[PDB]
Amino acid sequence: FVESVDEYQFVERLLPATRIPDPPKHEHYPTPSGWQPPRDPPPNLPYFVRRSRMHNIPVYKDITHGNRQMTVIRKVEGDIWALQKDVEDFLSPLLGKTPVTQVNEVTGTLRIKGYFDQELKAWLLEKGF
Amino acid sequence: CPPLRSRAYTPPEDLQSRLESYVKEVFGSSLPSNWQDISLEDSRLKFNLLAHLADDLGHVVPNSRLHQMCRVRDVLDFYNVPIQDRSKFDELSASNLPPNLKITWSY
Amino acid sequence: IGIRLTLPPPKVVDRWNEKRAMFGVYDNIGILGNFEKHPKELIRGPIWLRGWKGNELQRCIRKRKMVGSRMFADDLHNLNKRIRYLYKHFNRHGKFR
Amino acid sequence: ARALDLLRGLPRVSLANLKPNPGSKKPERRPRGRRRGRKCGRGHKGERQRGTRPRLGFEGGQTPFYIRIPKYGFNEGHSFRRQYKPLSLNRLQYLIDLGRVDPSQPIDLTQLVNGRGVTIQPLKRDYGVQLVEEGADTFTAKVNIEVQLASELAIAAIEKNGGVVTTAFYDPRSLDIVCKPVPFFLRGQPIPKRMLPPEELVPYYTDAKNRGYLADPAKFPEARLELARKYGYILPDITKDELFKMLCTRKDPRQIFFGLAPGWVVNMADKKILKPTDENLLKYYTS
Amino acid sequence: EPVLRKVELPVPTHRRPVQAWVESLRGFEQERVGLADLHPDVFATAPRLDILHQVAMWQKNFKRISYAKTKTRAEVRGGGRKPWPQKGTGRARHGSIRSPLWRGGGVAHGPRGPTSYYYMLPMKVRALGLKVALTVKLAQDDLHIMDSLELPTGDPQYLTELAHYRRWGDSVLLVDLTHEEMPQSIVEATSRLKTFNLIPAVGLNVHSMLKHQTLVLTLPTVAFLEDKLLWQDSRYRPLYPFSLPYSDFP
Amino acid sequence: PLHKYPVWLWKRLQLREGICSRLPGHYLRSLEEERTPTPVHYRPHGAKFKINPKNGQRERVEDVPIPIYFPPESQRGLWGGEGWI
Amino acid sequence: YRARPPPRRRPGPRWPDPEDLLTPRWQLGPRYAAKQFARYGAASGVVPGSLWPSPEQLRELEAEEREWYPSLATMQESLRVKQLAEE
Ligand SMILES: [Mg+2]
Ligand SMILES: [Mg+2]
Ligand SMILES: [Mg+2]
Ligand SMILES: [Mg+2]
Ligand SMILES: [Mg+2]
Ligand SMILES: [Mg+2]
Ligand SMILES: [Mg+2]
Ligand SMILES: [Mg+2]
Repeated sequence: FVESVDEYQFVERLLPATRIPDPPKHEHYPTPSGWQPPRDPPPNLPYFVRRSRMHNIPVYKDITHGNRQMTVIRKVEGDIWALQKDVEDFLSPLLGKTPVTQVNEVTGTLRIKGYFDQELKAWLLEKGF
Repeated sequence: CPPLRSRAYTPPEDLQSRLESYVKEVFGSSLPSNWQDISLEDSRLKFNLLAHLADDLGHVVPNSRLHQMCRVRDVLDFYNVPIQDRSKFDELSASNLPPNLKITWSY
Repeated sequence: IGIRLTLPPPKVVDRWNEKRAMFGVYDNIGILGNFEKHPKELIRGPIWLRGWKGNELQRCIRKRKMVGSRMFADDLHNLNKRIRYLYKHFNRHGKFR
Repeated sequence: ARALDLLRGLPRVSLANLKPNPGSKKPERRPRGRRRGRKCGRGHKGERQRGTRPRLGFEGGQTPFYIRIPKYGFNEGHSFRRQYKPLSLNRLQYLIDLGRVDPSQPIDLTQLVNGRGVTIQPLKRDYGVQLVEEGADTFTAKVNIEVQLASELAIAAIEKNGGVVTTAFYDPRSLDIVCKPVPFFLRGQPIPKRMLPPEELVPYYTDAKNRGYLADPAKFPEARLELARKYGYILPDITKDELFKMLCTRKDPRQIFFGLAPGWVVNMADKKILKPTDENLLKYYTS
Repeated sequence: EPVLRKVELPVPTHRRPVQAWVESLRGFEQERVGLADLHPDVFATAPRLDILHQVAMWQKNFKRISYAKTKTRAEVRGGGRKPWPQKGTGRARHGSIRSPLWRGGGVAHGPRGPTSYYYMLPMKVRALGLKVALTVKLAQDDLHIMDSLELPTGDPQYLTELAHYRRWGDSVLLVDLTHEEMPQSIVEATSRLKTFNLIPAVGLNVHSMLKHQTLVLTLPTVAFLEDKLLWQDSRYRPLYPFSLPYSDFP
Repeated sequence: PLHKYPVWLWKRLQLREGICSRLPGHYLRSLEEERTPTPVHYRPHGAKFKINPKNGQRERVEDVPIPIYFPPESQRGLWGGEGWI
Repeated sequence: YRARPPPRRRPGPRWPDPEDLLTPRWQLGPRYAAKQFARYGAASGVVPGSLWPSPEQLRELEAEEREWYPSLATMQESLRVKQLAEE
């Protein structure tokens, strides 16, 4: 009516993991999706931008009122004011006018008016974050 | 139980040479030039150095400031700052008082 | 007149009784204990209220269906009437539609 | 850090000192005082002020906007319609690049879900995963993928790299099980058998174009080749490569999991799998 | 033999570990018996005072149930009939004697039934709460690390006079790893002491840490706290409650 | 306050302590059983499921009896189960 | 003081007492017993044999399947006839 076996490898395959895996070693970078690991050793600057859980550059579009468009840089530690002035000098030739920035030094974030998510991601990747 | 000891500290005159002695003990007799540059990355040696200084000087590096002691110069600069320990009544009473002023204390 | 004419007896609050001392211990039962229990399993009180929150109307609906059978005749009549009241109040009355 | 050094100087953090973040807590307005007291933001006396306003959508008498419009079947049978969650090739590639979805093994629903590649709500009329054209270029990986729906272009995209794609139907009762197997294992029930498609989806899965799981494997090679002509790529021989065995593996139409045959029970606590022996039961599950 | 301790869990590249002195309860002059490295993410994160407030307020309020109720006009006894006709007399018109206006009447808007104030802050927020609280303790020289909570004697006056000698302060929170494997000597001592409190690791919370002037931890417990709090970031979103089996959780 | 047991259980609960406790087992079991009468005034649904002509989706069905009133004169005779509706 | 010993799960499976009227319908059911086996194993749970259908239940399952889920042969057969009518 019943028989018992230990052929159980298939059930083990079904169980998921809690920890997000470390990205495996690749032949060269960038990858086909465009993902690139951070430069080692880390770049010698006053400020540092740490990645997200999924190993991405923390840059996010944001909207309010359905007309205010913003860009956010998060997970910033060290002298954020330095990152501010760097972002300032980088974005100013693109806009003509100097961009208007909010600095949240307690939170450790930088908010910029308008969408510059793609440009800023590129720029931070270049810098070695 | 021993009596509670004062938190008051005055840095000695021969701090430089005393630190010379302690470093040359722990890191060995052979000592490279610019000994201030010696890194305290090694955990064991850090402990040994700071223990000797703590036991003799009476003053210890607190838990808060320990990671700041990266290099030997950092230890030297830490011990040259004085701590004077007295209640605020005592400090005000002998603080060049004008004769018209009077302070009393009801604690 | 209607104001006291002497000072009341002074109240002394023992901040270091056992209940005050161990206040809020095991609130981190979940994250620190492998998620065996939710903190909502530290809540004591009414059957219909352990680890749930709602307005008056919702609380009444819930008490009706959870301890409705077991409650006293006059209490239950009061509760059935409450629900009737609140139903009309919330659905048919107010500033905003 | 600098902030921590500032704390060295400041008096102890205690239950006295704590204050909310400015802007988080907005104080409440009460109908007291002189400003908010008389009439208390209700206007002068009328239907409005007494709080007996008519219900929403009442236009004061005239036939309301919503009523006066004709009825039309925009949502006539909305709950019965099937929904497929889309997986882009971009998404799939990015999952493989971060090692979240494993190429050395076959992909199915269960692997993707576990990978956090997708979210599937069986309850919300989801019937699995649709494979979409998006990011056909810069898709460079060789995988054995299992999806319920796929576009011809995405089939082409996978077969160009030397992968194998097939479409297999999942019934709702199978889907909830496959997406989250661990809860099902705790239900103590034996594994049921994956049901066959409904009448209108039989022609879909019995078709080599869509690469159905009930399509004739003899009709496969010419179909693969025809797609190779149309999109102008040299169709590679799968038999030659080392990973051929893996790309071969396909669960049978009545199988939900890879090793686990229907009617088996999993005892999780002692890591055993219990089989029936009874002829009646065996006949029932093997059908 | 000096007591050295390193961080087992991997550190970020840019961050460096903080150190703490290690002492034992065996002697009055038995400070500085060892040195320890602590994970910077748990023990040296940004001081976020808003978070402490958030977590503390959730801790105080989420368990609270209100027992206060009052009777409305409908629930007060009697008050059926109209007290007198509307038109006839000089009197002000009334419908019942139990109206809010009347003395002995029901309440207009009063406390209504058992009320629950239960809500849940997100997990990651409570985790971050614990982290901040721990950094803040070490930043302000209020945190101490011990090899073991082992006492030369169970005499409770020994523990008080040691805290006096070590400038701990009026209230000390003692944390051990497990409830069962807590030493005999510390349990005896702490049982009859008001201000000193012994808890297991799982007990630890923001409220107690803020309430007590000192936090004392063991080396077992410090590795344990690191594990769990650091687990919170660098995990996926759940598919189902974590009490259920995973391929790598417990 | 609350009663310990729901009020609807009291009829059952009282059978357990008094003269009813020491009644024979077979009688109590015959009293307990709650089986439904055969339909008399309603055509029952044949099957457990039925397809809806409205939407073409197969739906569960239940048989819901009409409540039947029996006047006391019915006790003095043999009505096949017919009562006043 | 010392902290009150920490909250825990009830160790091992719980069996409700069927004589008690307070015990709800779901606890006394066979489906509850199945779940106890799944969680706690054969070590503490019910007889493993019980987990499958009874011959009577299998009879009902066979009738259910025959009436609601047709064979692939007959489905293709139905399409063939109805599609042919279309031309
Ligand atoms: Mg937003
Ligand atoms: Mg006004
Ligand atoms: Mg007025
Ligand atoms: Mg009115
Ligand atoms: Mg009344
Ligand atoms: Mg009236
Ligand atoms: Mg009147
Ligand atoms: Mg009253």
